[PDB]
Amino acid sequence: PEWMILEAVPVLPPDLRPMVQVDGGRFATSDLNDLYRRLINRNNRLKKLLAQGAPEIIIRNEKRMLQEAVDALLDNGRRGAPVTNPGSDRPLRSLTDILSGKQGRFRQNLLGKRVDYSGRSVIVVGPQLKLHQCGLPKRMALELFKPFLLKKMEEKGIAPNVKAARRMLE
Amino acid sequence: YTGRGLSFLDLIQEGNQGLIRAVEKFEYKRRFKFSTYATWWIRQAINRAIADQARTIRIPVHMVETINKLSRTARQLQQELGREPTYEEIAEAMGPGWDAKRVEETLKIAQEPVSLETPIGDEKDSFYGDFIPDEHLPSPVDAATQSLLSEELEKALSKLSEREAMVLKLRKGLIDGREHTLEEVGAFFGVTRERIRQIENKALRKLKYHESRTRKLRDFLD
Amino acid sequence: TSVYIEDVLHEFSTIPGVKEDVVEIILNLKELVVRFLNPSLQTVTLLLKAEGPKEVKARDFLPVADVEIMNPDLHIATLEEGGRLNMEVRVDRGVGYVPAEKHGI
Amino acid sequence: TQGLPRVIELFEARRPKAKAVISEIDGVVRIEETEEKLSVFVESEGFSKEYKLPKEARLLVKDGDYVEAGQPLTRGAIDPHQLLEAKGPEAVERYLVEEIQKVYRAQGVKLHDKHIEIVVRQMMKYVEVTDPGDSRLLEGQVLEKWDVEALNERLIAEGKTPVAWKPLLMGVTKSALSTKSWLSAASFQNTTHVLTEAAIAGKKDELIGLKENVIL
Amino acid sequence: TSDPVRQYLHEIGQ
Amino acid sequence: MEIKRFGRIREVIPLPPLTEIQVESYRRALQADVPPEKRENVGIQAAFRETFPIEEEGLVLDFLEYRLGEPPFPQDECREKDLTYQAPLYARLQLIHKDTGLIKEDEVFLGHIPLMTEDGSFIINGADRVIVSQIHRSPGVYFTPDPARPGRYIASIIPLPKRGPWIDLEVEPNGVVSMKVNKRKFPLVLLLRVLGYDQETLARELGAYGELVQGLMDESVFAMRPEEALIRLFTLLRPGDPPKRDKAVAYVYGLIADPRRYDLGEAGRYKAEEKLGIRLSGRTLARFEDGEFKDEVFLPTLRYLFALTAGVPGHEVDDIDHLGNRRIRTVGELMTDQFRVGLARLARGVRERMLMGSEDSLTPAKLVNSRPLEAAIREFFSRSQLSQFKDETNPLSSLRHKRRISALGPGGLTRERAGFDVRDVHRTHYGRICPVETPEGANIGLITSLAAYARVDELGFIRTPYRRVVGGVVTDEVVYMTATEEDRYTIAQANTPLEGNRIAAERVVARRKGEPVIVSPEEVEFMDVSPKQVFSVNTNLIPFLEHDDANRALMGSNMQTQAVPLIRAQAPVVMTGLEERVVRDSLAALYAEEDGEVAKVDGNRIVVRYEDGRLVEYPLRRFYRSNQGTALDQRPRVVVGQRVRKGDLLADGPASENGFLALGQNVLVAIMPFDGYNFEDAIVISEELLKRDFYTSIHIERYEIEARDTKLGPERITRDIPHLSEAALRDLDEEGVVRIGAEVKPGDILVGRTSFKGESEPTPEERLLRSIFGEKARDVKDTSLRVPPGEGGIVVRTVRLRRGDPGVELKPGVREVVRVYVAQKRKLQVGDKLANRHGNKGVVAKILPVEDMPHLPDGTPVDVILNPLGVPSRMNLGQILETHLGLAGYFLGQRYISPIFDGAKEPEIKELLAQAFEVYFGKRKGEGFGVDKREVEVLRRAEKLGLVTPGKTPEEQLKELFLQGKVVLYDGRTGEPIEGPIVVGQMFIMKLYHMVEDKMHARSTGPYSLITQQPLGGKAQFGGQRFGEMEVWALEAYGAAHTLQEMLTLKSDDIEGRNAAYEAIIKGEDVPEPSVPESFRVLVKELQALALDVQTLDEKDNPVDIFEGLASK
Amino acid sequence: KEVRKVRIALASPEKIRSWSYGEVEKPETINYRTLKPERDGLFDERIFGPIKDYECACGKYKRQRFEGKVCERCGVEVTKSIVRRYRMGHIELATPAAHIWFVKDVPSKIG
DNA sequence: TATAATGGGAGCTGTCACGGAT
DNA sequence: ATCCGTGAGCGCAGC
Ligand SMILES: [Zn+2]
Repeated sequence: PEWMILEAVPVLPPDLRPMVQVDGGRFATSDLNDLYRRLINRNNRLKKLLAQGAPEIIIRNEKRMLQEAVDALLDNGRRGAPVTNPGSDRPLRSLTDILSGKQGRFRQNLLGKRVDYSGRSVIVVGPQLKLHQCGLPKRMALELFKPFLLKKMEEKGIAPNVKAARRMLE
Repeated sequence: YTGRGLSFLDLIQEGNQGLIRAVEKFEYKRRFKFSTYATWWIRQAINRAIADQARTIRIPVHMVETINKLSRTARQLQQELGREPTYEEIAEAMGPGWDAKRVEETLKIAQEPVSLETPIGDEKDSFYGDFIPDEHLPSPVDAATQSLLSEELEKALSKLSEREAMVLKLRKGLIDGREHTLEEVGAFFGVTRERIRQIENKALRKLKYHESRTRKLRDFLD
Repeated sequence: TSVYIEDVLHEFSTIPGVKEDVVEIILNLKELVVRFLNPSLQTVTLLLKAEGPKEVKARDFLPVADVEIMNPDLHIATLEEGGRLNMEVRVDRGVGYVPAEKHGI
Repeated sequence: TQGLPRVIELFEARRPKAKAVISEIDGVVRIEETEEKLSVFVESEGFSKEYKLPKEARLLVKDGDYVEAGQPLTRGAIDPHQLLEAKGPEAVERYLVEEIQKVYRAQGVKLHDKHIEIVVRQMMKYVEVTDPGDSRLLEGQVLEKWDVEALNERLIAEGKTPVAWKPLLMGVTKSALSTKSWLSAASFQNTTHVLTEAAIAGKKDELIGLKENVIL
Repeated sequence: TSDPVRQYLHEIGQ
Repeated sequence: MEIKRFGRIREVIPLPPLTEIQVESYRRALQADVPPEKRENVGIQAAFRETFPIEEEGLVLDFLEYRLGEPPFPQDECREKDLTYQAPLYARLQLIHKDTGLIKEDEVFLGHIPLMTEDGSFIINGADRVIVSQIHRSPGVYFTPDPARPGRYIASIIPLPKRGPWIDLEVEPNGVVSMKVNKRKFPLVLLLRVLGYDQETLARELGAYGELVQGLMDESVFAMRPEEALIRLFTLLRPGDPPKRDKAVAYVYGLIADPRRYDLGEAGRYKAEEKLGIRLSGRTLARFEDGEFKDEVFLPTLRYLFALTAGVPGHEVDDIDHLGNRRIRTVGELMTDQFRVGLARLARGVRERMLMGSEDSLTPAKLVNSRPLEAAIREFFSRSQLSQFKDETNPLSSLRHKRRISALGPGGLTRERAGFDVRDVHRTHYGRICPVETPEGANIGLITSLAAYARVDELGFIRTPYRRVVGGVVTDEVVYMTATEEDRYTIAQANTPLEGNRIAAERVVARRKGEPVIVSPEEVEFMDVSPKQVFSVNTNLIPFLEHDDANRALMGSNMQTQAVPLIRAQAPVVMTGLEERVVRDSLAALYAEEDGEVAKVDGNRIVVRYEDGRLVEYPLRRFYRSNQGTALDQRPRVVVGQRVRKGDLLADGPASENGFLALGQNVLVAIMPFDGYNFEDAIVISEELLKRDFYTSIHIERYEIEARDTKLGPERITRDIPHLSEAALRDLDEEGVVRIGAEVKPGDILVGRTSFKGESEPTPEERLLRSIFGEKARDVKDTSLRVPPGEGGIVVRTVRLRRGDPGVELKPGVREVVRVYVAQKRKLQVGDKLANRHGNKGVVAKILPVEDMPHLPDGTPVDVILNPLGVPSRMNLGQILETHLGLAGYFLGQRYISPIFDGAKEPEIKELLAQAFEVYFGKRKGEGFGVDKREVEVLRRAEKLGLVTPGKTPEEQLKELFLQGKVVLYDGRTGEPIEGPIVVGQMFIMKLYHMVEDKMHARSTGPYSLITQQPLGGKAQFGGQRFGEMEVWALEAYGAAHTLQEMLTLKSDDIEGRNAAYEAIIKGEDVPEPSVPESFRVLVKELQALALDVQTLDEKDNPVDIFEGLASK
Repeated sequence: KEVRKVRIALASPEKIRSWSYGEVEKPETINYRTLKPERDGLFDERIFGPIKDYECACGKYKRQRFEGKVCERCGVEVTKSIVRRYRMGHIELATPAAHIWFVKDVPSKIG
């Protein structure tokens, strides 16, 4: 049961919560980063205050704040008021919200995932088709089977190499 | 001191922190009431904290201070000019060593990252990271081409003897990633650098002839 | 089959001194009727260069042998003071309806 | 009390607002619609059951009629859990399947009762302990009927007292969340709740279903 | 109690 | 094209200015025109009057006067350089240091306030936008019935949003009334005590009532002195602050009698005093004066509640959806509210800057910050949900968007806290909000549009016109009345027959409180104006609407807004009589201000002389890209020497004909099946339409690139690109930019930009490769803007902006910005979507040649074929009538205008048809031809079908069929007639935005997500198709385990498996076996970051590593 | 082996640290100027892993021959950079806090 | 581094049905 | 009895 109390908090691999540079040249970070940093700020503040020694009243508040922070990291908005980064009244995303909801990992990236080799277009009626037939635009089928055609084209003299074949398609 | 990127309570913890140092240094011989000498460390601590804990990217306080005076001098212009300052106006208003380039430069450093979880559309069903690609990781086309290149490049080395190829492997760093100098390659084959150098040239040229019948590897150069 | 107008680059251009656009002009030039007397002819090239305040109709054009404009009073443009105008049309006798984005003369 | 709303109220095993009353024990209906108030007394051989009805309630039984236990006495919908405790599980299954089909048939939708029977079967998958007998089970502890039956036949084989159990009807949502696969339940709803309880118990998912394998 | 501000206020207000 | 007009009613008044609500409100808020001195306490004015004065309590700052300047840049230049049409905001601030006595004035520059154009739009960030009016419940006091308890009527004191918390009063079952506020309930007797009420006064007020007053009689409170009651009250409202009297009065007043935080509203006030029969001295619930609080509403409101609970007649409950209790927040109110927010945030900054700084030496210039107010307004116009991209597919697009009312938006409702009641069509909507126009989906009822003859008052209440009926006679006096006002009397309908100006009917159709009723003329008091008042503009633009179902009508009106401007656009042969008005008030068609002679005409400009002799060079718009991409271009319609009077056209706009709205084209349609090419709403077109260049429009696709400074090095735009054929730059100029007039196709380049490639170590292979051929890799890359697959067109413009170019500065870090404009004219094709004004929408599924098209006896081929099965279930017989009259028009060469509910009737259309049959047959009689044997066969069939009279001459039967709108149609494929007569005629069909060209998409392999590592989503991102749980369920049901696995691994986020699959295909290899997805690894690590030990195991219950010893130490 | 079971259990403080490769000490991200891992930051390569395959920050080792070595001058290991997607960090606290899930999940398991 | 300076600031209002704990 | 926390259709597009 003591494991239900947390003394060592883990931190998710930085790739899973990064601050990459967008095309505009600006960088963009996950809310997890600002949550984790918030904890560190409070933790080291407390470590110093404790190591130095100072009125309990202060320490009490500080320890409480470290609690609230951990709570925001694990499940923001669950306790108290949602933690909000300065500027917008937007609650930050906690690990729970990453795993919970339709936008959560399960109902968004595990039970259902976007797939390659897949296209979309407006549909029309094909009375001439047979029941086991459909009408697939040629250019769609080009992309859809692109690798298969790269091979077939290579079998032919339509292309010198697969790369130049694809560049022909470009 | 609120509304500067930190909450009341965070700031308070900082002001109390400094207050303990102030109490440790306060002298009643001066005869000034505690409030007088205390405020100094109470304001310094909170103001320093705001400059230490308000940026996802740690930026020195002195830099923050420059940026602050940039906005101060700028707004002065904005309200006087009745319009809107530029890199070059503020630059001169700031003083010497201040140019428009420096303004824009400082603004570039001041640029702050934005949240990937930012809402897209009025339907909160989309986020920024959804519309941001992966540039780092092997893209199946890139990895495919590298597999093809190394295969064909080897097929070109199969058009050389293992000595010629191996020499090229070490020299170009295909043997073990690390490219080995001619003196090292001559240490491997027990051969004078000149002979190693010349057979490497002979090997490259032999590849060129074979290529002049194929040019398959040029495609990978693209 | 194709048309060149002076000082115009794209169909989406404008002609100062004129109430018509490049698009409307070419729309008028599809309404053109041409007679190739020699059956061994497959090509011709019409020209129209005029100005001044006058409603150019197809009466004004380049006369050529084996070239008969059945539709003379066909309005092609309206130009007023400083109504510059120059055109070079290519007429090809053919069959069916070949879209422009196929023949691209 | 009609349409898709009704289908959902049946599938979820929810107690209808216009819930009719049913006799707990069988007997003879003794109408007592005294001018002041309406009441009905089911007369058993040595027992008597008093059911008070709003004077406006529309009774579907006359006087001196054999009201079997679990039989409707007033017009309205039946609480499925009451029918389960009265007539037994077989009846609640029949009632649910037939009422759902009623809604679908009314719209003119043709659907084989099999599908509704599969769902209902899942709603009747768990049971409650009434006496642990010679087991670590606890009174009121809910569990899968298959597990209680298996442990029971094993206990009986060694000649131990059987584990008395009681049928438990629940809705689709609770039956799904109460599965033995924390992956499926966690992917459904109440993610935090499910996860905490599974981790505390050191739960393991044997990957018997589809959802779990799809996540993996 | 729900408002940590008011909490510090009373804690140091005694 | 003669225009005929039907109708038997006169419009006593015209249709109000269409964008009146959007222009009048914003004006009355800015008060820019009215002299700063005469300005009334409204808009930005009232905002300052509220925020100011700022008191330190000692530096003070009072408001003096504000002014609005002129914009640095014009609208067009704002759009070009992506600026904002806004005025310089200045106001007079002094700073009076009473302590010293010195005042210091300096007109302070607050910022720039956005300005609305002529049409009623904006150009925020250089892009046009619209601020949708928001609908909500009027502030005030309302008596609603407690649903839990039958005879309890909770009272609700609703204040203006963000202008006070809601106050609810309710007689608890405990016998004591209660005032619920901020989720806190307490006895009202105590507040009343603070107000100064005593048991005597209470008995004087409520003592007439039953035990109700008795429950209001708590002696403990009467004994508690008012101030004591106030301290006690505070201790109840919030006990944590030591209840110091000075603090108590502060909070209470600040929430009940503070005009700076609580403001019921002029409308709320009006409704409160007309509900309670009182008069208020201000928009405040109570009044704290002379050091004592004094009730103003609490007691009369309580009186009304108690009385309604008892059973007094004069007291009644109120409808919360009644348009008298529902008001509209015009653009002006919304702007002012965001203004007050930012201005109050500034005030807080000023208040903090007048204490830490040297108060003795301060000035308003050093005390005011421009960021708060600017950011507040910037946001309200930039990232507010009510501020949306303007709709300008066509003129009516903008008009509708600017006349659209939403109950959502910040400060409104969400699609989850919205029930039927708010979505329904209340009887008050009559002639106020269009009951047919609304989106189909979850927004239904939430997004609606304003009526036509209706208008919004100052209190934000819709108002419809009604003529005055007196003694049986009718006048032109148009009483614009509100809902609560229209209920007062009996209003008769417009169609009501009148003999001159007097009622001419024994029985008159009448509406009492919205309820239908028939009465005598003497009992009539008012009368409607016209039917048009009870519909929107888009809906009024649909003929034969009285013959269409509301669902399909909704579709038609909404689809009109989606009509692309066609190069050969034309007004409908059948019009309602509002198309020119639309073009007029759409501010897109040039007109003549006063009688004058047309100086010179040109496609670029038109010069006009007038009576005064003035010469104006009116500029024209030519091939201008719209917000939606439609090429909005104006075109000249007058010639030199033309004498244009006042209000005369000078140039047609986009999608317009002779100033009439031309959303589509009038074509010949036959209502019949055709080899299943009409199956399920599908449509068949004729190749002749493409040859005539019908349903063919121009589209401007704008592309953008910017060169910016990088730590790797500065980006530069150069024609030179490594390994790029000179033909690849054939159209690219020497700089790298394309040439105006050229064309591009997928695989081409628009602009060549090169950036510093990373210091990427040359891969061992490259080392060898490079050396083998003898070349050295560069330090610049091909970051050129290529052509997006599926896109193309002709370059029309190129705009290259660079540093050192005066006018605009490049965002910090940027070096230049270049925008290319590629336009393209497309004709109709398979997949393009057509619709009509009656709801019939469909996709082009077959483009047959004219020899296959069904043709008429004279030889004329039909243009479009429409399935007859799409009418019965949809119940939109209007299209039929439109076709019949179109047929008449087609032969009489005349267009028609039919008023809605008072237009062309069956008999009249048949008379016109009869005149056509002569032009369609009699000519034949004299041309040397008679009856065709095929016609005789069809007539035999019809004679059996009962469509013609047996015995009549063949001509007469053909006529009978023509009057029915039916003609003998032959099949061009066989030459044999259609066994029955078919409905042929003209119909108005519009080309819709939706076009297959912008939708077709495919992706074998491309961009993958950062974390999820799954294909991106969307076409513009070259994204894959979503395969959610529902599709997965389908595959599971089938039992396609391996297929599903593929979509879950190889085609998803098996980073390895997918690369291996691509290679396997190009090498004629079978695909690889799927390994664990990367997403499951994300889940494991995310759960471990949640201190949860999720581990994969095996048959031996021993751990298994899906990270293959890559995360283990 | 083949996965046939998936287990979930509370992690011991020792377990958390047994996973972690280090501890974030400073609330920092990348170099405010050079945009590179700040030491004791949340992206420090020395702990989580190299940003690039077989690539140390100092650049002493840039080959697969060096694979599996933490260069002493930089402090970064040599292997696949995908490690930054898996290798996890920790943050040791002097004062203990409670996992809100076990506190605010009625009925509170702790309580 | 020193006149003295000692209880805050902003509130969101037009869902709801169910299961659970108090 | 009351209050708290839980869920409340799928895409596409979204400049
Ligand atoms: Zn190293």
